[PDB]
Amino acid sequence: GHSVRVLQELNKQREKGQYCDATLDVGGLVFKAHWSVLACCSHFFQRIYGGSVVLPAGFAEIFGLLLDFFYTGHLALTSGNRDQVLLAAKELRVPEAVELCQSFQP
Amino acid sequence: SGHSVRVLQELNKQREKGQYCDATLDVGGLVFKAHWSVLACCSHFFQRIYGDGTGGSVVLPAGFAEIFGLLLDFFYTGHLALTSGNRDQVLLAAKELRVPEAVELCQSF
Repeated sequence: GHSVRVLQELNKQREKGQYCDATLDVGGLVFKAHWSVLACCSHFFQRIYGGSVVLPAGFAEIFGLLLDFFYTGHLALTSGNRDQVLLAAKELRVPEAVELCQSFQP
Repeated sequence: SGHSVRVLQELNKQREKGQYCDATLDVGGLVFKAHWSVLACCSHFFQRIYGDGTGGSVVLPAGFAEIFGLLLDFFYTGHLALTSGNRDQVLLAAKELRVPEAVELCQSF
């Protein structure tokens, strides 16, 4: 379980903003994260990497879910947020997330 | 396996190409690219270097060069190629670099 422990330590790290070279502003919510983790699950983040990134405010409601998924592998889906998460996952080029939303069975 | 396995393998792949790596480890001449975030999870020695100032490149003494890659492979994979011929130069480096999990194995065998 070495990799499980490392990722939850990374997750704990970003909650505290530690070692986080990436700060994301969506709506009015600011999020700390690691570019390296973001690049693992998102083609959009891979592409805009080259300080401070602003994302569409219409994602604020579900951005935390999307990010938790990156650090934990669990996308907090619901019949009520499914279409929102899907739209955000497509735009942010998060392959695994689109698959999860499309296959989602309430 | 699982989600964490896949993410760490990607970060491993990343550093093996110097992508999204914010750390440069210069050990006696051979450099290793890595992620501070991951370095911090396994050793407080790296936590201190990161905070207690060190500009950019981290310069360690050439003594580890030999085994360093192994110790670093362990960070990104959870497995240290503990050979009967390195078991000692690996353990000494683990205690030196302050990597608790690494020493434990060196001892186990």
